[PDB]
Amino acid sequence: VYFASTEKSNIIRGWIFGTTLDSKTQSLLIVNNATNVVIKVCEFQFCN
Amino acid sequence: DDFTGCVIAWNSNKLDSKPSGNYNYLYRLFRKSKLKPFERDISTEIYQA
Amino acid sequence: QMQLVQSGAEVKKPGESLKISCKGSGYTFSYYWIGWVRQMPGKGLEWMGIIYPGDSDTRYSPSFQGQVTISADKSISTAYLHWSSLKASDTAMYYCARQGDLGDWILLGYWGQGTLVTVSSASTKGPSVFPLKSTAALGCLVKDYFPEPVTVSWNSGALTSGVHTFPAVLQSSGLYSLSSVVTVYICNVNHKPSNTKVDKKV
Amino acid sequence: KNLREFVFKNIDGYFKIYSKHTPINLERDLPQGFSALEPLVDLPIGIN
Repeated sequence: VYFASTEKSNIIRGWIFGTTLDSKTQSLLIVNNATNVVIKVCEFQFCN
Repeated sequence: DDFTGCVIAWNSNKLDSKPSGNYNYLYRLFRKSKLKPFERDISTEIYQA
Repeated sequence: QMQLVQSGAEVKKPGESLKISCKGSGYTFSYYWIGWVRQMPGKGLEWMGIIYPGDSDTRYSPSFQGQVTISADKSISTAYLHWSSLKASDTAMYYCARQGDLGDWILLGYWGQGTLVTVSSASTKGPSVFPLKSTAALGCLVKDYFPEPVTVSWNSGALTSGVHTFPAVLQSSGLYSLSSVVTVYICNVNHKPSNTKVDKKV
Repeated sequence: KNLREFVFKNIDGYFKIYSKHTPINLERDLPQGFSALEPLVDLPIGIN
């Protein structure tokens, strides 16, 4: 999936990847901020 | 099919086996679809046959 | 029932290359990894190595690659320990262990009874026994003995109730001294390292 | 105005990320031309 954004002050701060996204299978999570980014794949129970 | 490297296999009957049964090793026997190259599926949900 | 026992205690001079054996039973001694654990007096456990009785595959600790060798005999289910060029720092309590069905192959499940090994140049000096306002209790005294594992009994083991043994005390001359009492008689002192048994009546 | 582009690809268990930013005028979004994205992060996840 090609992602593109042009919002000022980098409002977007990460992406989510997975297949079911209900803690039933390993899922990728990307978090971005002003200091350091954390990329971790886990069985997250993603919210709405 | 384009795998490049080495596969190292050796007998481990003296390490990963016990007379009472070394049941700590599991393998996936039923699944809805085949695995892609370098894919992992740790889900333990009961497969509907 | 599965049982695991080792050889008796020994005391030799540095450089005699003594040998300790272990006898197991109650299970197939071809599939369980058997090993040994060293424990010097005052410190913790120190693992030396293990051996798989099914073949000649052996593993040893990096600190015991050449200081001690481990062997086993599958035909009689007997393990052996061998040393070379003994030193003063080799005296320690050795406990055997087996794999067992509790956990993995490296986890030690069961243990033996232990074998005391003492390496010194005292040539196993012989002990001396002497008897000891009570009215009441009686006792005896053991002096002038270098080896530690000295056992004292009363009436060849017929008296067990009311019998108490106090710890040994190291004299300034380099020899130990213990004393055992009995609540009220011949006290039997058996010096196993020298096979010297002395009977004394109070 | 600054434009950010991203490409997220997952092939044979390896997750590849491409990123490159190109400042564009405030006329409109996604202008004509070409801007090749460079790879920055490559890690295997082995998940679907």
